[PDB]
Amino acid sequence: LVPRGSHMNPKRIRALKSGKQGDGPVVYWMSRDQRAEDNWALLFSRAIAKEANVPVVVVFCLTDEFLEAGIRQYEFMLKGLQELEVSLSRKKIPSFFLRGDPGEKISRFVKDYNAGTLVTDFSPLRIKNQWIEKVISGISIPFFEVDAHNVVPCWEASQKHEYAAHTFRPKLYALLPEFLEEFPELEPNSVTPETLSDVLETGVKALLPERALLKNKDPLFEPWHFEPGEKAAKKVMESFIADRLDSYGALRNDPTKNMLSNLSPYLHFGQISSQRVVLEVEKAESNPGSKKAFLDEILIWKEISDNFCYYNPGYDGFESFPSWAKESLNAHRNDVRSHIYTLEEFEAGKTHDPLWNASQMELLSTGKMHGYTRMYWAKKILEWSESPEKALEIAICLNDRYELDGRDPNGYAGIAWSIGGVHDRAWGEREVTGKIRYMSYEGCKRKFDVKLYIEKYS
Ligand SMILES: Cc1cc2nc3c(=O)[nH]c(=O)nc-3n(C[C@H](O)[C@H](O)[C@H](O)COP(=O)(O)OP(=O)(O)OC[C@H]3O[C@@H](n4cnc5c(N)ncnc54)[C@H](O)[C@@H]3O)c2cc1C
Repeated sequence: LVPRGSHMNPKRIRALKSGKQGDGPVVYWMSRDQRAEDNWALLFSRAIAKEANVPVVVVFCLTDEFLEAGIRQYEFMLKGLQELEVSLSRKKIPSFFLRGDPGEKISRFVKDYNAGTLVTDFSPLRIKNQWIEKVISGISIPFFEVDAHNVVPCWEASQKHEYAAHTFRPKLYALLPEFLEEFPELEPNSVTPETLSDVLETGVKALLPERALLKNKDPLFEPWHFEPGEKAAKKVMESFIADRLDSYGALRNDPTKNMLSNLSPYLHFGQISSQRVVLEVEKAESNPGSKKAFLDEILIWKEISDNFCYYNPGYDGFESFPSWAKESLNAHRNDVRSHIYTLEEFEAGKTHDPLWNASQMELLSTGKMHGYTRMYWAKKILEWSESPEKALEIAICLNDRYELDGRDPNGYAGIAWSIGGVHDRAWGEREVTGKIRYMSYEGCKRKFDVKLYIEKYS
C-alpha cells in the first residue's frame, strides 16, 4: 500500500515474493536504474516507506561478475555511483554498497538492518533472475519489483513475445496516454536515519592485466567520449535536442556523422530515464521525421528488446530465432564459409574487411560502435563463423566485453535480429546466411563514406 494520491500507477509494480512485513526501513535494491531522479522504483520505495512511517534506504551490490567486463564499464558505473551517493545524501537517503553477490549480501543486509520490505527495479536478464531466486530463498519479508526502465511496464505492454515491431508498436503506442507522464519529485526522508574510491581502486587493480592494449602497450580505450553520471547524462540529452536531433532523421544511418544521441551508456546503467528523454523530445520542435525516427528507436526498439528477453528464456540462443530463420540457417549449415576467423582475430580487427575492422576499432577505442555498423558487424560474424551458434557466442562475447552499453537486452535482441532475423523478415536466399538480411560492403559504400569511417578508426 502507498498513500492516497502518491501518483504511483500500480501496474508498474509486481510482487516477487509474499512475506511478512518487518517494521524497519524499506530497502530499494538498486540494480538497473542508477539514478535518483525520474526513478519509479525509488519513488515507489519512498511511498511505501512513507505509508509505513519508516525511512527508505538504497542498497547496491558490487557483484563478483565485474571481472567479466573491463575497466571501461567499471569506472563508468562506479563514477556514476559516486555522484549518486551525494544526490541521495542530499535527500537524506543513505546508500550502502555491498561487496559480493546479492543472494548472500542482500539477505544478510535485510536481517541485520531489520528491513520491512524489499523493492528492486526490473531487468529481464538471466543474471538478475539468478540473483532474485537466491534472494527469495534468503528472506522472509515482502519483495516487489518496479519497472523503472521502460515507459510502459514490460508485462503490461504485451502479454507475449512480439514477432515484429509492427505488432508491438500499436500495443505500446496505445498505452502511452496511460504511462507516459511526468515524474513526481522524490520526497526526502524526514530525517537522516570502505569508500567507493577504495572499491574502484581495488577493482581496477584486478582488471588491469586484462586491459585492452595496442601493440605499443598503450591502452585502447579513450575515456573522454562519455563522462559518467546523472548530470552528464542530462547534458548529453540537452545537446542532442539542441544540436543533433534536427539532423537525426537524415543522418542516423551515417557512421561518419556524430548525429546519434549518444545516450546508450547512460540509459544502460540507468543514469538517465528513457521516460524523461521521451518527455523532453516530445516537447521539442525539430525537423519533420527526426522525432518519429528517434522515438521509434527509444520507445519501440528499446522496449521490444525487453519484451524479447522477458518472454524468451533462450534469448541468447539459436532456439529463440523464428522458425523461418532456423530452417533457413540449418539448410545452409554445411555451406563452405568464405572465411573463418578466430575470436582473437575478430577481437583484434584482423579480418580481410577494412570496414569490419574499423567498426571493431571504434568499439575497442570508444566503447560505442555506431548503430549502423553494429548491424554490419554482427552480420559478418555470422558469415565468417563455423555455425550460427558460434556466431552468437562471438558477437555476444565482444559486445558484452567492449560496449559501454553492453550486457543489455538491447544487445541480445540486436544480435538476434542481426544473426537470426528476430524481429525481421526473410530476404533473398543466399549461401551460408540463407534468408537472413544481408548487408554488403559495396552496399555500405553506396550509402556512406566508407573510406572516411575507415580513416577515422585506423
Ligand atoms: C548487433 C547489435 C548490438 C547492439 N548492442 C547494443 C547494446 O549492447 N546495448 C544497447 O543499449 N544497444 C545495442 N544495440 C542497439 C543500438 O545499436 C544502440 O542502442 C545504439 O547504437 C545506441 O547508440 P545511441 O544511444 O547514440 O543511439 P540512438 O540512435 O540515439 O537511440 C537512442 C536509444 O534508443 C535505443 N535504441 C536505439 N537503437 C536501438 C536498437 N536497434 N535496438 C534497441 N534499442 C535501440 C537505445 O536505447 C538508444 O540508446 C545493438 C544493436 C545491434 C544491431
